[PDB]
Amino acid sequence: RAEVEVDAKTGRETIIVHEIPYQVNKARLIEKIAELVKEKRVEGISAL
DNA sequence: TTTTTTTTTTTTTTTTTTTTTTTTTTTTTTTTTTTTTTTTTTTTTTTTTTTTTTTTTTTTTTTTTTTTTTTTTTTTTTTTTTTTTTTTTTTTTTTTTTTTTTTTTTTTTTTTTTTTTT
Repeated sequence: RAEVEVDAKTGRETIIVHEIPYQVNKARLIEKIAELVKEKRVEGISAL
């Protein structure tokens, strides 16, 4: 369960993951996202 | 009772190999330096009515040099073949899940002994 929050003051967008699937480790999920960002397999991510 | 044959581990130290300490080259990483975006206000630029004298298009006619034109022979175009690259099925390998089998390490505290350095 995630939403693309859109700022009102500026046009920048931030994705917020409210919930996570079952039997998924959050630390490994964040590490995998960081690995994809470093390898440029997923584009558009600014921060994490 | 004396004397004779044979067997191996040691005096071994040297040759071969292995193990363990080393430091050149392409791939990371922190720094400074240059591209981007948002506000203030500011003289400055720029949008929109009115008048005006202008200078280019439309009555009409003229020609000549680009539009007609036909035809020879080139030469770009197309065909077949083969190589190089791109891209996707296929396979392999690895990781995570939850109950099982196995293990392995770092320090305090005192007192006494080995074990090196001066």
